[PDB]
Amino acid sequence: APESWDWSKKGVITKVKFQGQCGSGWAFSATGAIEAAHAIATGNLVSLSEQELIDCVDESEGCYNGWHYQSFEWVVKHGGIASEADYPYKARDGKCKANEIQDKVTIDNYGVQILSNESTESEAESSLQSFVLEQPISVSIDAKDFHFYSGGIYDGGNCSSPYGINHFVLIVGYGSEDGVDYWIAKNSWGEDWGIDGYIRIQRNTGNLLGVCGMNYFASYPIIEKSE
Amino acid sequence: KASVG
Ligand SMILES: *[C@@H]1O[C@H](CO)[C@@H](O[C@@H]2O[C@H](CO)[C@@H](O)[C@H](O)[C@H]2NC(C)=O)[C@H](O[C@@H]2O[C@@H](C)[C@@H](O)[C@@H](O)[C@@H]2O)[C@H]1NC(C)=O
Repeated sequence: APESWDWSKKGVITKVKFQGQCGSGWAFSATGAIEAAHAIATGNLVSLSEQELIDCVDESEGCYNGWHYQSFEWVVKHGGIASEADYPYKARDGKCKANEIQDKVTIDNYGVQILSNESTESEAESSLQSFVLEQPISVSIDAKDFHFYSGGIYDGGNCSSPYGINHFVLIVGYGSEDGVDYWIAKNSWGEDWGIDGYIRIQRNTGNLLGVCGMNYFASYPIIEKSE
Repeated sequence: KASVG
């Protein structure tokens, strides 16, 4: 296993997107994860529809908030997901038009890892790193400091237990800088935000739940490589 | 509830 790794350099990651005034980080992390898993498995990178999730994932609550795993389940259940092109983003709740979509990227299954207090931080870090090496994963996180972030490695700043789950990001890799380990996370607030739309989240900080609770709930789409 | 840009 590499000291560092970054999928955003391997051509399996779409450009950073902008969610606008809609609480859809959950959907962008889900589309982001699906885009990667699909490019890794099949070799084609295509942008996918966050709007279809916002409109069709009835378990979530559209622009108010939602879930990554529920997005993945919906995609398995509905034969796949429409592309960004065929089902454009509007940043507002709309009627589900999934039945009107002719083309879709499909996934084989999906995983979820809900950390328990029986696990240690080391083990949470170990398994997460393992999942990321295989493919980018989506994690829930408390984004209370995000409006303030502009660069460098974020250490949790004002986050504190109990961590709120008000946003999702896409972990695409990890690296180091002067002995400080970090995850490379793709955000969805435009390319001008943070480090070209990404935020480096410090890891191994000691808290089992990680920075702002990002170790808590991981979920990712599963796709068997194409022959 | 969910954060927005
Ligand atoms: C934790 O909360 C602090 C106060 O709510 C943040 O500082 C505030 O940052 C604003 C935008 O960066 C700035 O307009 C405010 O004046 C400032 N408040 C004060 C009293 O300093 C803090 O942000 C970090 O620290 C400040 C000083 C700046 O250096 C920011 O760039 C930093 O991000 C929050 N901690 C974070 C986001 O890590």
